[PDB]
Order: sequence, then structure tokens, then C-alpha cells
Amino acid sequence: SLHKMSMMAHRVKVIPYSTFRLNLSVTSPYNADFDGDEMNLHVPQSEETRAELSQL
Amino acid sequence: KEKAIPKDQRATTPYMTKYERARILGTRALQISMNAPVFVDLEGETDPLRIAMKELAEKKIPLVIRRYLPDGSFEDWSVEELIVDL
Amino acid sequence: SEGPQVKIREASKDNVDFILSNVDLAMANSLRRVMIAEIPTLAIDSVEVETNTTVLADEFIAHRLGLIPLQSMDIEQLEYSRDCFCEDHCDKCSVVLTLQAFGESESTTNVYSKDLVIVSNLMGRNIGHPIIQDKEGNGVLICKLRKGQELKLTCVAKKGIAKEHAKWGPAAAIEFEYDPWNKLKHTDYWYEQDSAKEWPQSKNCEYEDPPNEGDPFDYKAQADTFYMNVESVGSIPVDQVVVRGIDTLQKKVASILLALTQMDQD
Amino acid sequence: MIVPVRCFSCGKVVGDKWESYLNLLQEDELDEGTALSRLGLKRYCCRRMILTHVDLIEKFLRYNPLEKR
Amino acid sequence: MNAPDRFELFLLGEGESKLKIDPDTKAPNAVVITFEKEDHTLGNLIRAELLNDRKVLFAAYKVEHPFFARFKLRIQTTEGYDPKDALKNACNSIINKLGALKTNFETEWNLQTLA
Amino acid sequence: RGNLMGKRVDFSARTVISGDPNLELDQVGVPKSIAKTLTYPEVVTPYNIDRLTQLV
Amino acid sequence: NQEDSMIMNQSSIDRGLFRSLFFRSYMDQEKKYGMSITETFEKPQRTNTLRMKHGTYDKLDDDGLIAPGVRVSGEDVIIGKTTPISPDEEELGQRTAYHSKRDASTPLRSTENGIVDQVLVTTNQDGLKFVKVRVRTTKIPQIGDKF
Amino acid sequence: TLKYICAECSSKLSLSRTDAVRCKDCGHRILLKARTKRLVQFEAR
Ligand SMILES: [Mg+2]
Ligand SMILES: [Zn+2]
Ligand SMILES: [Zn+2]
Ligand SMILES: [Zn+2]
Repeated sequence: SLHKMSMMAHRVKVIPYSTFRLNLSVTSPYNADFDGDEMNLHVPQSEETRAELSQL
Repeated sequence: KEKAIPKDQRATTPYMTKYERARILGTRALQISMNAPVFVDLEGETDPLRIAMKELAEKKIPLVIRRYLPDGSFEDWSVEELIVDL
Repeated sequence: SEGPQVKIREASKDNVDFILSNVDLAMANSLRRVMIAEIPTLAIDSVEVETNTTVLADEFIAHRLGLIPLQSMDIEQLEYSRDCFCEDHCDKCSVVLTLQAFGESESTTNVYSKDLVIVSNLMGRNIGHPIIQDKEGNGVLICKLRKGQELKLTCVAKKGIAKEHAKWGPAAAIEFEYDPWNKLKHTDYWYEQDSAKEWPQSKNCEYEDPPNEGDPFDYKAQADTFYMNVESVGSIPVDQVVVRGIDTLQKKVASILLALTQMDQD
Repeated sequence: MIVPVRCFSCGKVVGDKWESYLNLLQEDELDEGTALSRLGLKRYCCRRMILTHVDLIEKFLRYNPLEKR
Repeated sequence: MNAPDRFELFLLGEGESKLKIDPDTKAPNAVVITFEKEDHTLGNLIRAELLNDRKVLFAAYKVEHPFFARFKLRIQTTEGYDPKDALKNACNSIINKLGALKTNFETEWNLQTLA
Repeated sequence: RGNLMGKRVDFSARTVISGDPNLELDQVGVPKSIAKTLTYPEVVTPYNIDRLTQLV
Repeated sequence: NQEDSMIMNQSSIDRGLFRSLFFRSYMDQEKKYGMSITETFEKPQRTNTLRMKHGTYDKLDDDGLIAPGVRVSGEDVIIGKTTPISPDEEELGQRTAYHSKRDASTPLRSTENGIVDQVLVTTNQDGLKFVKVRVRTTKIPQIGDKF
Repeated sequence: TLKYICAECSSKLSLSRTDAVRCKDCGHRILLKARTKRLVQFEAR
């Protein structure tokens, strides 16, 4: 996570399987591929942080 | 109160910033989610964030932003009078 | 009767080769898809192991057993366990087989599919018997045992479709081709010097005339005259594979129509 | 460990041809390709299924049974 | 483990209907039909048969996600022609064509000797 | 550096990632188990009383 | 299959493509703390054992071990062991004169499950009884596995 | 008492809590617990 574009806010989509799924066009900012890479997900716990996350 | 700049000589930008908009929306959404009185007619809404966005669009948020300066002084800017163009 | 045409080129107990003419590409593709993934078949679904001293694992043997092909000629007379009114299973929706093998000989003893014995009431049906398709009369080499090793288990077989699990698939490879001469220009042939010399001619080229070698491209032509060859694993006759594929597709379309009428009423 | 029951790619039954394949190789002195063709395996997906199989169950059977009966 | 049960592909769930038809406000006389527990096998066939109707202006189908076994079919017909009736006609054509094909295959097979 | 500037946090998830060409730019696919584990505290309001009761 | 991903045949997976067995081993010993304290393999009861895990002890035998071939799931106890406690120690109440033992069992991994394959009991160099329990599981290819 | 099997001579023994862990026939110090006699269900998938 060397730059601010490596940590961005996404909208959840509950799907069947045991892997996160992300659009291909957003791999470059994350500098990520699908050879086994792992990514972290964080859930806000308040309306203020929720709105800040979705607006910034 | 020498730190309160009178409204007649405010020199800050008259446009709401992205951070100010984000905090205003979040605070109003929190207040609405905590059963706060809504001053805008709702055509059918359940998301406090969406309700707050409607309030911001119609300039019905009773909050004032206290912009601080590096010397400790501050300027009070009403959300209604702050331009939302971003 | 003046609809799709069929011309059988080679018929056998394991492969059926035919030309399906005067049909649409979507219809032919749907036919092969249904024949691959939606023909009901009987296969072992649950296994209870009473004794297992083998070098192999219980799940290993269960998977091998579930992949054994079983007769499914009269499968339509069997009921789905999900749609049957029974606690776990009964004779109306399942077939029970038993396997008992012991290493009575010093040399290695092979446990095949012919050793499975049906202990359920078939009620005069024609389902359950493992398919034997080799000269020696044995079946699939389920396992091997040495002296002193025993395999005792009971299998319960239920009907299903390959969409749920590939073990219910009654059809093997399906040759599917059309326009062997590339007269519709649906493919751009990769080549280095000469595409015609670098790409071998399909065996079906003998059933269609070659291009006129100078005629304008025919933009009004549509795909037709498909060459198909169905291979069957042996659960049901190959002709039955084709017939039941058509039946299944027809039933699915009829179900769509029935649902539409049901919604029309309301 | 033991010969697969079905071909992975297409699902053809190949678990009933291991003994025949070995017999063709040993007694008939036939090449692997000729034996595979004679067994009715036309697609290379099944040809590899029977050609590249390694029989480890034979080695596993060399150990004495853990439990007698 | 989060792998869905395989019977979800074809078995209809509780409170779920095979067809869900909704009007399309994008264009006049247009409807969108959601087929549940169905896939390309029916989608392509129904769409191809619909395209053969002279009174059908638009017929398309799509599968939004392969994870879920359901597909959407958009049908727009000429004024005065019901898209429901267009779908009925396409389905009836499919049924008749498949029946004719089955009869032809049976009669052809009965003429063989090796099997 | 080990406990104040950065620290272990709750309401987070980690797993392998995959590419989904059928997901929007800002959408992220989340496994069902991770969704069932992570929770968000929503305040009860007249606009969501029935939905929250149904969830309970 | 973009960015070093792949598409696998579900039919091939069903037929046995790249399927594997996973064996996991757990070890446990009976430690003797002095001439007074000693641990023993046991099936602790809710009336005489304190701080016992919330899992299910129904699969244990009189020796505190699960016989091979039995299925186990998350939180299931596979080796049941108990140790004595000193008096004059009350924790969250719930400590009465009936309680004289405390659980020190070894539970199965939360996310793992399978069938117990082989359990062996023997003695170490010091003569204390210790046991080894092996659990089998089947790993089938998934949408996250690496090849 | 519970039934065990020697790991070398494959003899079934009946051991109690007091008996030492040892094969009374050959003397081996490793015993494998006898397989449970209750049926276990397996899916053929
Ligand atoms: Mg990488
Ligand atoms: Zn029944
Ligand atoms: Zn094959
Ligand atoms: Zn011994």
C-alpha cells in the first residue's frame, strides 16, 4: 500500500465463493494480480465514517 | 472574542470543500439515523445518507462550519451560504 | 414431418453418427448441450462403509463407486428422492447395491463392478445393473486387495442429471461440425504461407461440394447441415441418448409455456 | 494410485481397460500407441489417461495390513 | 467453504417463480422476461426462434453473471402485437420442430442394422 | 511503531482475490461467510424498523 | 482468466482432476507435575470438569480418544484430557465442591473437518502415555486454489 | 476396557486404564485403536 490509490472504497456484493472479486480495470492502482495475491477489507462502524468513505 | 472574524471581512473561499461536504453529509446522516427532525419533504427514502444529500441539495442543513486558521482565529460559514459546486 | 432431417451414416452400440439437416444452429447447439448435461441417469449417490482395511481411503472408494456407470433404461419409472415421500430412501426412488470383497488368496485380488449385488426390489424395472463392456466380463477395476484385507460397503443409487454432478452424464464426446469448407467465412484460418495446404481437410468435406473457386461470397447463406456423432458411456443406448435429449428439450420448452399460461391466469 | 474410472476431459470409461492394456503390452508385444488404438481410445484425452497413469496401489499393497481379520 | 449446492442450478427455490415479466420503459411495446434456473440452452434457442418472427423488432438475451443460473430476455414487437404472444409462438414453433425431428430420427434409426 | 501508529484492528477480512468482468468498477465481491461474520451496527429508525425486525 | 487467472472444467473436477487428500496430525501427552499433580486421558463430564470447551464430547470413548473412521467437524474434541486443580480458587463463580478436575483437551481446528484415520497410543522416552491422532480430508479444486 | 491392535504383530488386545501400554504377545510399545464398528456415511461425489 505504497500510495493512496492502493486503499479505496468499494460497494459490497455478496457472491457465492471463497474469494474476493474485483473489476479488472482497478488492478493497476492496487498493483495486484490473481496469482495468489491477498487483499484486506475493512468495514466502517458509524454513519459518519460510512459517508466519509463513500464520499472521499 | 478577538479570534472571531466578523462576517464583513471573511477572506476564505466561498465554496464548500470536499472534506467539508463529506463531514456535513456524515454528521447529518448520523443525526437523521438517530431520529433527528428532517426539514425536507421525502418522496420515499430510507437511507440517512440519501436524506442528507437531499437536504444539502435544497440547502436545509442547520449546520455552520467553523473554519480554523493557523493563528487560532476562525470564520463561521453557513452551509446554506456555502456554494456546492464540486 | 417436413422439418429437420436426419441421415444416419454409422450406427453402433457406443457411437451414433448422423447428419442433422434443415435445422438451426441454436437448435443443434441446444440439442448437444441437453444431451451432455440434462439427460436423467442412475448413479451411486451415497455409500455407507462397514469395513475398510484397504490401502485406499473411504472417500476414494466412494468417488470411484459413484463414477461407475449403471443401467438407466427404465430411469423414467424411478422417482427423485427430493420429490419422494420417504424418510431417507425407498424402492420407489433408489436402488441399493452391496459390495463384499475379501483377500482370500495369497495373490492380489481385484474388486470389479461385477461384484456389486442388487439387494433392492427392482419391481421388474431395468435399472441398477452395472454396465459390462469388456471381453473378459469384468467391469471397472474398483480396487485391489491383498491377503487379509476386506472391503464391505452398501451403495444407494439415485437418479439425477449431469448438471448436479458429472457422474450422472450418460454421453461421452460429441463430434459437432458444420460448413467444413468454410463457405460461410465463420473462421479466419491462421496460416504462414498457404492456409489450404497448412490446414488439413475435415473428413466431412466429402459430403459437401468444394467452393467454386471464383464465385462471390454468399452473404445470404445460413448455417445448416450439421454433422454430429454422439458417444455414450453405456448407461443408456445411444439412440436413447438422442431421443431423450430431444424429449428433455421439448419438456423444458413446454414448462416455459405452462409457466406463461399459469401467469396468464393470474 | 489406481487407474481412473472415467476420462477427465470427456468422461469415457477407461477403468475397465487397464488390465487389457497391460496384457497387450506384455503378451502381445504391442507398442503403447497400437494397444491404445486397439482398446478403442481414439481421442488423445483418453490416450493420455491410460498412457500416463502410474500404478502406486501395487506398491501400497506390498506393506503388511494394519488390521487382520 | 462457500460453494453453493449444485441443485440450485436447476431446482427452483421457495418463493421463486420460473418467469418474471416486467414492462420496459426504454421503448414502447417492450418487455423484459427473467428466466430463473435457466441458461444459454433455452436463452439462445428462444431468442433465435423469436428473431425469425416478422413482427418482432428486437429480441436479445443475456446472462448477467455465470454464478447465478438465470437470464434476461428483452422482446420488442410491432404495434398491436403482444410480446407475450410472440414468446408463445416461438415456444410452439420449438415444440413442433423438435417433435418432427424426433419422429425423423426414430424412423431413420429403425432402418439401421448394426444397432 | 508496533502498537500505536499501527495495530491489529477488528471488522476486517482477508482472502484471495479474483477478476470478475461482470462487476462494476466500484463493486467488490465479498464471500458469503465473510459477510455473515462482519457486521454493521444500524440504528433503529421509523424508516427501517420493519427491515431490522425481519433481520432479527 | 485475466491477470494470471485460469478457467477449470467443473466436469473434470467432478471426475477427479487435481483432487487431493490432506492428512493432519495432533499429538498429546500425559504430563506428571511432581508427585502430586498428574494429567490423565478422560472424557470430562459437565458436573466434575471446569472450563471445558463448548464443543461436543459425544464422540469420545472411555479412554478420551475418538476411534478411527468417525467423522469430526469444527470445534469437535479429538483428545480429551483432564488435570486436577488446587482448592481456594473460584473463577466466575460456577466452582462448587463437585468440581475436582479441569479440562485440558485438544480441540480440532475451527475451519477443518474430516474423518479420523488413525489414532495410536504409546509411551515416550520418559514412560508417559502419549497419543497421536490423524485426520483425513479431501481438497477439491476451487475458485481460489493455485496451480 | 477397549480394543487395540499391536502395530507390529497385529494382535487384538483388550486394555483397561490400569494396564500398561504394551503388547502382551510380542512386547511392542505401539498400539493402534481398533476401527469403530458404527457405520459412517459417505457421499459419492
Ligand atoms: Mg502476484
Ligand atoms: Zn422414496
Ligand atoms: Zn477422453
Ligand atoms: Zn504385538
